[PDB]
Order: sequence, then C-alpha cells, then structure tokens
Amino acid sequence: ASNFTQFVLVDNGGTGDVTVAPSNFANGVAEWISSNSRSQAYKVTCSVRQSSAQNRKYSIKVEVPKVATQTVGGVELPVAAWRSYLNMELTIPIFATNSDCELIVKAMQGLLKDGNPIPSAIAANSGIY
Amino acid sequence: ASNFTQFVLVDNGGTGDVTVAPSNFANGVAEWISSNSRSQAYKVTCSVRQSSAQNRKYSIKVEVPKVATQTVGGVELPVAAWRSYLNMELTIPIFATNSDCELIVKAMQGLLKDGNPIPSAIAANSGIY
Amino acid sequence: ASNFTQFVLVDNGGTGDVTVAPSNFANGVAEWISSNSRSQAYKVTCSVRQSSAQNRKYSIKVEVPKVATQTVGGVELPVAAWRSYLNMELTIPIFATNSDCELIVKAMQGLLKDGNPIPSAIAANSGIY
Amino acid sequence: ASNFTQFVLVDNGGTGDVTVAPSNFANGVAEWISSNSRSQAYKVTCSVRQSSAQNRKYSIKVEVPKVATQTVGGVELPVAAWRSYLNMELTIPIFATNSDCELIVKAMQGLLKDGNPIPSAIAANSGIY
Amino acid sequence: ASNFTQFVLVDNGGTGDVTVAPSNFANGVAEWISSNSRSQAYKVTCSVRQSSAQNRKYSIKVEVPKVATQTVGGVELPVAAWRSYLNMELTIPIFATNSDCELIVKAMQGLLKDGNPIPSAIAANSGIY
Amino acid sequence: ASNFTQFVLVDNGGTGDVTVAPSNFANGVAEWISSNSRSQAYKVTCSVRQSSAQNRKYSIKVEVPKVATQTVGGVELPVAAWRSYLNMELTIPIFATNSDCELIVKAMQGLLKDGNPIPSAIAANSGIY
Repeated sequence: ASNFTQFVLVDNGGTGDVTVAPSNFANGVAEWISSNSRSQAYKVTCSVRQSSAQNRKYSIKVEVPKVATQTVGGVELPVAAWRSYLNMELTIPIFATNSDCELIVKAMQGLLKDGNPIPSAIAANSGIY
Repeated sequence: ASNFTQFVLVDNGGTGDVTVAPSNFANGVAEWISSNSRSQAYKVTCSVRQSSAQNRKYSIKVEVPKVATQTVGGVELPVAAWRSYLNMELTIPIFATNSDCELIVKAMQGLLKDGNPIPSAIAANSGIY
Repeated sequence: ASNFTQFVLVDNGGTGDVTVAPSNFANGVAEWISSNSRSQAYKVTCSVRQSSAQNRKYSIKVEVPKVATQTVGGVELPVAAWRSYLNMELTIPIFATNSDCELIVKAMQGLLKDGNPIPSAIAANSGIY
Repeated sequence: ASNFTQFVLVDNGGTGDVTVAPSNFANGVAEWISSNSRSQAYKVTCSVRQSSAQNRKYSIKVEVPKVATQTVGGVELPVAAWRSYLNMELTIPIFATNSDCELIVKAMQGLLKDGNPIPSAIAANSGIY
Repeated sequence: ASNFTQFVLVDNGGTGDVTVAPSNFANGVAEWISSNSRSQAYKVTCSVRQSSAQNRKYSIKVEVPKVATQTVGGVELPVAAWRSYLNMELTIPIFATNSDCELIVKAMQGLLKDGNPIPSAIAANSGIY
Repeated sequence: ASNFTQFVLVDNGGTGDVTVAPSNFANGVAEWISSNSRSQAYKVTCSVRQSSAQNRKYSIKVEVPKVATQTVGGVELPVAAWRSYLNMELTIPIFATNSDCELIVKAMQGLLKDGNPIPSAIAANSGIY
C-alpha cells in the first residue's frame, strides 16, 4: 500500500469536484489540502496512536469553507464566520481484526449515506424531529 | 416529515444488514439502537446545540459492539466483548446556507468513500503513509 | 417515527373515550394530558433511566380525576373532587432482548386483563378473598 | 366466592401460557406462583390497606424470570438468570363508587393496551421519542 | 391531532410567502425554521409547562430577519443589527376550558388584526399618539 | 391620525364582541380597557422604549378575565374568577425600515392565524406534537 494520495473530497459528479492532495507529513500527521489559500481551503488531517493499553485512536479533522458569497482569494474576517470544523475520533480496541475494522468503516459510511437522518438533518440546517 | 427514522447502519447487502431504529429523545438527545438486548446493541446518538452565539454544534456518536456470550456465575449472558466508539463533533457557523451545509455533508461522505485513503487505512489496521 | 403521541387512555367504546395528548417532554419526562381544564384532566407521565449498571428502570404514573364543580362564594370552578394515583416502576436488566421485553409486556397486560383477580378486586372496592 | 385463584399471567394463545396459582395469603399479602421450580417461577403479590383516613392503597408486584441453568462444578441447577420487577401502587379515595373504580381499571388497561406508547416503548427496549 | 406541521408565517398572498417548517423537537420545544442560513432565517419556537400550581405557560418566540439591504447567504454583522426578537408568554389558569382558551386565542388575533392600533404603530416605526 | 383608538379585541361576529377603548396614557403607558367595572375589565397596555442604543422595545400586555359574581360578607360584588395574561416583548433594531417592520407584523399575525399549529394547541389545552 501507500495510502497517502490525492482523492476527491466533494464529488459534484465530475464537474466541479473538490480534489484534496497531500500537503504535509510533519510528525506522521498526514495532511491533504485543496488548491486554495489556506483560509479558504478544504483541509483534511489524519493520525493514529495507541491511546491506551487496550485502544488505538484515529484522529481525523476536516475544515470546510463557507462558499456562499465567498470572494475567491479575498481576506474574509472573522475566520470563524467562514469555516466549519469536523472532528472525529475513532477508538478501536486492540482486538479488532481487519474484518472488524471493515465493519466499523461500513457503520461510518452508513451513518452518512444520503437520505439517512443525520446527513439530512445537517444539510437542512436542522436538529432531529 | 420527521427525520427521526430508522436506517441501515451497516449495509451487508440485504443479508445481515445492521439496521438501527429511533429509541429515545429524552433530554434532547436523539438515540437509535439496533434490535438487540441493550448489552449487545449498536447505538447512535445525535444532538445539536448553539455552542457559541455564532455557531451550532452537532455531536454524533456511534458504538459498534463485538458480541459474545459470557458465563458469569455458571450462567450465560448476552454481552459485548468490546465496543468501538466513533465520536464526532461538527461546528457550523450560523451564516452557513443550506447549500453550504450540503457541501459539508458531501465532504464527509467523500472522506469515507471506499477506496479513499482514510477508510483504507482503518480497514487495514494501518496508518497513512 | 414517534411514540410521543396522542392515545386512548379509556375505551368507552368510541364515545366518551378519554384521550390523552402530548404536553411536555422536559427533563426526560414525557407527559400526556387530556383536553379541557387542566384542573379536571387525566395525566400520564413516563421516564426511563439506567437505574444501575445492569438495569434500566421505567417510571410510569397515571392520575384519574373525579370531575366536579367547586362553588365557593357563588363562584364556581371546574375541579377534580379527588384523584386516584397509579404509580409503577418497571426494572429490566440490560440483558433482556426484545423478546424478553415483549413477554414482560404480556405479563403486565395479563395481570390487568378483565376477569383476572387483581383488576376485578380493584373494580369492586375489594381485596383478595 | 373467591378471587384468590389461579389465572393466566401470560397468554401465549393457549400453548406455553404462563399460569400463576395461589401460594400463600399470610399477613394480608396474597401471593401467586407459577409451577415447577420456585427458582424459575413467576411471582405476583397483592395487598390492599387503608393508607390514610381517606385512602385505600393497593400494592401489586410481579417478577418475570429469565429461565436458565446454572452449572457450577459440574452440578447444574435450574435458576433464573435474572428477573424484571414490576412494582405498582394504586391509591383510591374512599369516596370512589364501583363505577369510579371500573374507570380506574380501564385507564390501567388502556395505558398498557397493545400499540399504545408505553407498552410499545417497553417491548422495544426504548424510551419515548 | 398532530400540530407539528409546516405553515405560512408571512402571507404575501401566494407569491413570496414565507413558509416555516419543523426543524427541531429537542426537549419537547417545537422549532420551525425557514429555508435560509440560521443567521437569516425566520424562526419560531413553542413550549408549554405548568408554571405554578394554578397556571400553565406557553412560551413562544419568533425571530424575524431585517430584509432591507440584506445579502442573501452573506455574513451580516453585527447580528443584533439584523434581527428582531418576539417573545410571548401566555399564562392560563388551570380552570380554563377549551372554550376559554378559544377566546384567549381570539383576543390575541384581534390585538394584531390589521388596522388596529398596536400593529399599525409597529409597522410605522411608532409609539402611541 | 392618532393611533390611540378603540378596537375590537374579541370578534364574536358582531354579537358579544369585546371592544376595548383608550383609557389612560399616564407615564407613557397607553391603556385600553373594556366597558366594565375595573374589576371585570379586559385590559391592554402598550409602551415603547429605546432599550439599547440600537434597539427599541415594545411591551404589550393583555389581560383576559373570567367574570363572576362573588358574595363577600353577604354582599354580591362583580369580580373576575381569574385572569389570563398575555405578555409580549418585541425588540426591533433601529436599522429596520417600515417595510422591515411590516414583515414583523405579518409574521405575528400568521403565527396566530386560525388553523396554524400554535393557536390550535392553545385552544385545545394541548402542547405541540
């Protein structure tokens, strides 16, 4: 293997896709970034450690730019009004085999599949009801 | 509409699909558990709170159990050998349009799509390199 | 999906049935109240909580009012002359599967089924003899 | 005349119905127990008592066992892996006529009637949502 | 019933109407929101509790966006320069029947009917004179 | 013009309409009361103050009485068995145009329109669900 490659983060169906490419590997923390200023880029980071004697933790962070009314390459302040922050921590017991890990991955992709409650709540600016 | 519906968390292609159903909303925390004993169930929770004056924050958690049958006091009980924990926090500015929110949802699903770096590392008990 | 809805508390075979509707779900306590004066209303509440490491505990409560008119100083008010208070606690270990819970439910409906000892002692202002 | 008799606690439509029979009426506490090992038996008790000058109070209790075999040192014993404990108290003012009591009984049967919120939350290891 | 549905908040006569739809039900507080960013949305919330031994209180809140010179989907600061806040508390004695409540509703709609002093004062940026 | 005029608070379709008339403006609080003894009157008050340097705030209150005749000391007096209290506060930024203000007025009347969720809950002694 060699996982550290460029990938499509936002698939707008071939036209207008957001591709994110490797940009840093300092401290073993893989970073991928889109082709933008760092204030407006889509950014993804990922790392793993053995968090405890019985667990490993994957730390994954994503930054997504607010695009509506965005001025490309402009100075947009305050920074917090223009960015969303995703923070995922995945704790997996040291006993999990690859198959167990494949299942955990499916559970994560099922949670966010289109039409499912969580992604539709988020996309509609809503809570659960 | 009521987005508080059941969904398939683990899609095992129609056979052995883990589906999760609405089970509690006490204290504003939407919960969904699989059809098992509470000791062996998959569990998903979601809650949104206006964290800052200008942010809203979603807290989503998933628990994936490794089921087992344990003999306690000479009696067999349905149990979970261990659980894996997904723990995510999403902070979205109040200025985010629905289309802005859709971009976040797409970024999260692209992140975990099969074949992309992260889901590949996880499923192989590997880091990114 | 939702189970926090209106329901028939008293079947009077279609006419003069007492219906109870959702009223408040503050602090994990679901409350239902019948229509008209709150002073003469039936009330049902329900809350579940992990009582211990191995148990979940349901707390159901029902109030049945004796409708009446209070006349004081020529001013009459709709009141409940008095109220009966049902008060139940149901403890279920976390090892109970859905089947086990269904059986628990049947045991409760059987206990109060028409004709059986308990419901008929109550209906007649009596004890066991 | 007597209401201290055997009855069906669980209708399994004629086969595998759980029947509970009178066992002891010491100290004003009527107790019923199902057949076979007392260790795996269902238990129902009921007592009424004038709680105050104006109230009579019923105390009903039910125990539903999870049948199992304990094997210790090669010796196996019929035990209950665990038990759910139903626990209810019903207070009725001495002004209640028989009609009032019948209504109280109907309110209790309606509460647990199949399909209603409460019995279906319990039957599914769930709370209100 | 089932009151929790979408409704027209601002009726501009079919064309340019503002419809508000259910968006959250955490803690039994019903929330409705328009299809906008949360900074620019019309928002309505409603809840009821028994405020005292003798009263119930409906808490209703409405947020209305300043629309003149608005940039749709833009970041508009300060938040307070762009939003109006309505806060209604309706206290109703437990003796009020449904008919009493219907009258209270009429009094509320008469207060705000077009042409009446209060709504015309507000709409004209005025006090009473 | 002088918007301080009488209006019909409760429109009972020409017969038994509750109409309220200007009755005081002392201390900058506009008051309107119905044509009854001060003990049984409907009362409406309104005042506007520049709350912050950038806000203006209207405080509107309505009192709906439940009239009765009470015998005090062997003498009958016109009285109100109870009163229901509407209490609303509206905060509008100084930057709001008259058209912006008209939007607020329309939102408040749409909120209470017959058939919409809120007025329906209130009139039925129900919460939203």
